Amino acid sequence: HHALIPHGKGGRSSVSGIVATVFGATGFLGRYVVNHLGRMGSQVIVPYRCEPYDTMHLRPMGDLGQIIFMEWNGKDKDSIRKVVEHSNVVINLVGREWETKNFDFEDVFVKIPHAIAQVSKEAGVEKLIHISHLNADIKSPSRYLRSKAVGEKEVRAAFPEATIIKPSDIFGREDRFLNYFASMRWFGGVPLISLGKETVKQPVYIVDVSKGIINAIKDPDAKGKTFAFVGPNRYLLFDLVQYIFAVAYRPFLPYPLPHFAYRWVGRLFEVSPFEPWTTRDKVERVHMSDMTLPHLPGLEDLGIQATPLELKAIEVLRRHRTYRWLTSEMEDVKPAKTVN
Amino acid sequence: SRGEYVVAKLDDLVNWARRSSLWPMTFGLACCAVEMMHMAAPRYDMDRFGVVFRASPRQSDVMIVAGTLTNKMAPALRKVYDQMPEPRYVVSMGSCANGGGYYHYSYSVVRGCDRIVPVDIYVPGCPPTAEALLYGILQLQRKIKREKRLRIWYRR
Amino acid sequence: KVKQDMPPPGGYGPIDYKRNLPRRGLSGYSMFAVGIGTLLFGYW
Amino acid sequence: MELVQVLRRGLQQVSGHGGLRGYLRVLFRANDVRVGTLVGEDKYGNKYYEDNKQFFGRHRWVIYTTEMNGRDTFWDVDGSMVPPEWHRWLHCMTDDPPTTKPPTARKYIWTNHKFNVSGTPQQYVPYSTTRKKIQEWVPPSTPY
Amino acid sequence: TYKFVNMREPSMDMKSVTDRAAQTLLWTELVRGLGMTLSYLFREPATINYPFEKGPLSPRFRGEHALRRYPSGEERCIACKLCEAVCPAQAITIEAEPRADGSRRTTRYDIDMTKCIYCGFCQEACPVDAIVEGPNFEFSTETHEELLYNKEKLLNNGDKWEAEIAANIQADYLYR
Amino acid sequence: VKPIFSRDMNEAKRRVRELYRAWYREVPNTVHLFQLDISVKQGRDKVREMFMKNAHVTDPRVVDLLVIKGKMELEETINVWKQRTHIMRFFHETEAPRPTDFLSKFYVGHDP
Amino acid sequence: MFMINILSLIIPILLAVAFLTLVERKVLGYMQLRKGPNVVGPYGLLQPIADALKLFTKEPLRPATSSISMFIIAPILALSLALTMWVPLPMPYPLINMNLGVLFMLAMSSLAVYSILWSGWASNSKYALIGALRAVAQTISYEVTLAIILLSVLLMNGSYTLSTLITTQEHIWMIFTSWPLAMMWFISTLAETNRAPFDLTEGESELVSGFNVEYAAGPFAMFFMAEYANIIMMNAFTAILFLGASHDPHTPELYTINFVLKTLALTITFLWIRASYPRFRYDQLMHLLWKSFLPLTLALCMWHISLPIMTASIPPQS
Ligand SMILES: NC(=O)C1=CN([C@@H]2O[C@H](COP(=O)(O)OP(=O)(O)OC[C@H]3O[C@@H](n4cnc5c(N)ncnc54)[C@H](OP(=O)(O)O)[C@@H]3O)[C@@H](O)[C@H]2O)C=CC1
Ligand code: SF4
Ligand code: SF4
Ligand code: SF4
Repeated sequence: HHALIPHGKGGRSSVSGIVATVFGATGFLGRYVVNHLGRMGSQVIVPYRCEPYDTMHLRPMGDLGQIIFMEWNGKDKDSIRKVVEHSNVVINLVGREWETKNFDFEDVFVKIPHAIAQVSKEAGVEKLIHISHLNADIKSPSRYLRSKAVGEKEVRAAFPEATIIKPSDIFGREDRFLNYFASMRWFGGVPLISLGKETVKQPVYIVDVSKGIINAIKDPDAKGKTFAFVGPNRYLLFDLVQYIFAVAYRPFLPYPLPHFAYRWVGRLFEVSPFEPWTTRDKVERVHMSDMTLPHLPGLEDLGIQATPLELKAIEVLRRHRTYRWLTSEMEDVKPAKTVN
Repeated sequence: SRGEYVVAKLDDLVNWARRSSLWPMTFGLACCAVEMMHMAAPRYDMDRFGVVFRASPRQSDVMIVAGTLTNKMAPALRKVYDQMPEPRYVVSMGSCANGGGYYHYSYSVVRGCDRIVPVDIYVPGCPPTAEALLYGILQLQRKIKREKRLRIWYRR
Repeated sequence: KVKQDMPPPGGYGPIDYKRNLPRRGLSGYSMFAVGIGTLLFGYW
Repeated sequence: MELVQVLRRGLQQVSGHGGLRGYLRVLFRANDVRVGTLVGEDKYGNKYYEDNKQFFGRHRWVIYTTEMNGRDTFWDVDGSMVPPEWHRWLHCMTDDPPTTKPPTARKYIWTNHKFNVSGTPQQYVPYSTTRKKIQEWVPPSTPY
Repeated sequence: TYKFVNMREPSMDMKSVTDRAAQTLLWTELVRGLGMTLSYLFREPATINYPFEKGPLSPRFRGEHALRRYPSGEERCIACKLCEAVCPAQAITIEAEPRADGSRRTTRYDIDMTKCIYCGFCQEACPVDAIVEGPNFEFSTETHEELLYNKEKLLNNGDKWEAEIAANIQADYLYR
Repeated sequence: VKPIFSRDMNEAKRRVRELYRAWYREVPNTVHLFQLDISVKQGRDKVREMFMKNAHVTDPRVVDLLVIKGKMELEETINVWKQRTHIMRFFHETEAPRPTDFLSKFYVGHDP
Repeated sequence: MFMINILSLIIPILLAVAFLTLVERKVLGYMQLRKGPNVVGPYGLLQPIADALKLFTKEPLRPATSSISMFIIAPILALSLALTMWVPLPMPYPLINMNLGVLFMLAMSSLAVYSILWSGWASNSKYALIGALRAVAQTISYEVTLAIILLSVLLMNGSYTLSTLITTQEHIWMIFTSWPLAMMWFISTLAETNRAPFDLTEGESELVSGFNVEYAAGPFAMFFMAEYANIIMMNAFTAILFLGASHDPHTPELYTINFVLKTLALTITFLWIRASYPRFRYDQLMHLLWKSFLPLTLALCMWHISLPIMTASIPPQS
């Protein structure tokens, strides 16, 4: 019913034919998803639960009228119905790495997505894109990934023809993955469980993830398929953190820490009323090695070649450099050892 | 809840401080700047309202894009906006800044400052009268008065 | 009858257009004398 | 002395605004404690005053109503609250107040003036006012 | 025909020398400037108490565009499009079709208040007095789209401000 | 015809080679100063691509004027007159790829 | 209870600085046919508080090229030194009574200059560096003449103890004795506080903000507070040195009232000068001080050394 013929040359003023409701667009992934949608000419409906000031950065992303901001509440289904009523596509990117008093992991990764999928199915939205960590599993130590797996099951139940994208740690300028490791310099040495030798991670660039989502929206075959988004190279946590500190040109002092001590430290930082620096779930997820899932299709299926971490690391980590190393070129630091 | 009341009152205090002390940066591109100076002039003195022009972007809170923004000047405007500490608010004054105005179809004009930087209040006119700019500034102050940062923090 | 905005019959009054910076103050000798007298009384 | 007269005028200002409470109310709401002739008051509640002795630009002023169109305006007041009929008097486009010279009565003219509604659910939203130009073929409903 | 600024020679008599020496040592001219600033301190300030006090404006003021009607209630516009033609910034988009009555009316009348230069044209150009820049100047908006006016918005503005617009046109119609 | 700087194609080729040398040596300094995230090889490849775009020119005056424009651009880059936005505009990062095959153009739009 | 006294000196001085900002804004506006801030609070009284809250709730930015340690240390030094200099002042009784309070104030003023230089250097911005160098030139211009004028005037006091100035000026103001030195001292205080017409370090018109161009939110507020507190403290020093006040030991309130009024008048004169005159070129400032003030100060210092001897008016040492 809500079908628009695409018109134009794909610019800001063109009509892509894509009407989308990007839940959780006021976040690291939402910014790039909205920018990619707007550049094509698509109409983007942004539900925002925060102050309008925080959504201001997304205002220039689209041409006049393309970006519509409507306040929504995750608990209230009627707001979801209002936001998703006229959209031919819905993207759910609502996720908090730290639990909060009002909303726990269950609500953010299970209840919210299920309500979104059900209301979208009722409204008639053609396509739905849902994001769940690649490491998501019902038996995982981290509550975050456990709720992620339960939410994936529920979303598939409510919306049978729903594309579920399972991305790894997404490194970017606003990332909480590279910045998280770089910020550990302030605390002196870098605490690593087992020194990071036992953990292997496959980070993915944020722009690649957003382009994959957009291509999945464009791709007809993507319906009812689960894609795994992973970077070109797999790294040991020790090597990856060492490369982060090298590109940041900050001294690296890795010191092994027992898992229980790290969990206690995570509990200490959870106390913060504001956004926690780290959580026990954060420690568990960092330590957990990235799963390899050959069965699922990846970025190559959607037509995007994953950008290596080496190319884009300087963008994220230059700010952490001091004045001496601010102007150092990207090539000065050799690529880290890859466990492939 | 008592916590909600405390958060609401603290948010009231912060918003009152921010709206009462609004320091625009000394940024004027084109003819609209002259009406801005007339706003600073005695008749509509903006200092009464707490609006004081401060040159340094880091010591300013509001950027008023008065005048046409050429493609040459846009990177400098974005740089000045970025270097401005937050909370930061942008007011677009004049048709040229709002949507390009008289020079909309020029090769050297950005068809609106919204393309480069987020805009909070658009003041229409070419040039907007100093009273119109003062009205826009007071509207921005009311918009700040309506902000609910701490309430949202408590509810989140 | 024609009614345009016209100068009053006989014209407007003359408008001053030249510098009128006034001549004010005591002579230099007097100012120096006053300063020196104050200095002397203070010294005493 | 003239100083005593000025102080007595300040006390007269205190009395003319209805007492200390009214004096403080006006001082906080409008920041001006002058007392002037009340030319009139609009239906919305805005009161308009005139003091010809004061210099041009301050001879006429308006005390905005505390409640208009279902909005509490005790602290939040705006220029748009001024109804059109009193707008010309306030802005000195005319020397005759609306009470003395009423505006012409037309049916289409609004009876309730609305202030600037940007940032509110009543905000104007642009849309095209023209119907679809090209009509597509409707496929037949029979199989063949 | 020409006058010499500067081009004056100071007197060298002992009295004038002493006066200039006193000016240098005793800072007379700076004191004169200080006195001027003090006199301004004691003069009445010129600030007007906006919003409560509004600055003077004339009937020929050019503000928010408005679409007027006849006293009957029929819209004055006759879809001439000459007002569109004379727009210096091409801020007016007009489309017209014969209406059910058969009259020449505008199906679409849009003025982009973001491309407009508020020149005052199309008030002079429009033959039937339909489009008028009214007295309102305080129509600031929080979004760019709010400033892209529509025929409905312009007609609502005309209905809102017709009482003032008619009086101003009456005041200035003879000058035009 | 009056020569702009060169009376024959060989002289213009010599000037072009001199300009290419200047850009080739300037590229690393540009990456350092503008804090660009591209590698030196990437920038020098872009320089070669810009030179190759006009490799079809066969008229000495056109080549001389192109060398003049390139020298002006090099002066801009050697100074900081051009910002990082201007330097990175040569790399059309924001612009999406445009298919050149007939079928893709047919699918996407009416453009020839 | 000495801690109570220290807080009593500190906290009220900062509030005085805050309201001085309002006074300046209103005085300049009225001297410019304007009304200073009046909307925020009755007659603008609450504007300072709003400014302080806005600044301290605003994001502070640490420049990427900045040296963080000095960048942070400089505002702390400026504010702490500004508060410290108030301690020795007799109002009428000093918080800390020092035999050499005047030299202490001179040394502390010398130390405060490094706050500007350290801030400008750490900022690692060209405008900040230019402002720091201007501050260096300003100190070079003014320090020697300031010291010589203070020595010449204090020769009549007989000591560097600030308290004894009250006794020396019991019968007459010292401005009558040393009005030329008083004029040069007032201009030198203007120079030391970096106030117009010698507002070179900040120099908004010529340097976007001078040394504080890279400072935002709390650190800039601290620099502003230090500046205004130094203005008030220097004017109070002038009032003590030249415009002496009557002190009845049984009722100090009278002396305190007289002193506060004189200092307020001098600060108002500071704002008046900022409004009236244009700004000097730092080359011109240095030339004024070295070529014009310094020789006259040397001659007057010789005169003030000789005068107590030739008039048998040598002051008591104790
Ligand atoms: N590396 C990655 O980024 C990975 C991505 N994902 C998932 O994709 C998304 C990526 O987001 P990310 O980049 O981490 O940025 P954010 O953490 O900022 O994403 C959360 C977004 O949803 C909103 N939101 C958060 N909590 C709630 C809530 N309780 N109710 C309603 N809205 C809420 C936030 O707005 P507000 O601030 O106003 O609440 C924000 O727009 C998440 O859903 C994440 O779980 C999956 C695996 C890995
Ligand atoms: S909008 Fe009008 S007044 Fe303002 S800069 Fe452009 S042309 Fe000049
Ligand atoms: S006067 Fe106005 S409404 Fe009438 S035809 Fe011309 S543009 Fe249209
Ligand atoms: S007044 Fe407005 S509508 Fe009329 S010509 Fe000028 S810009 Fe166009």
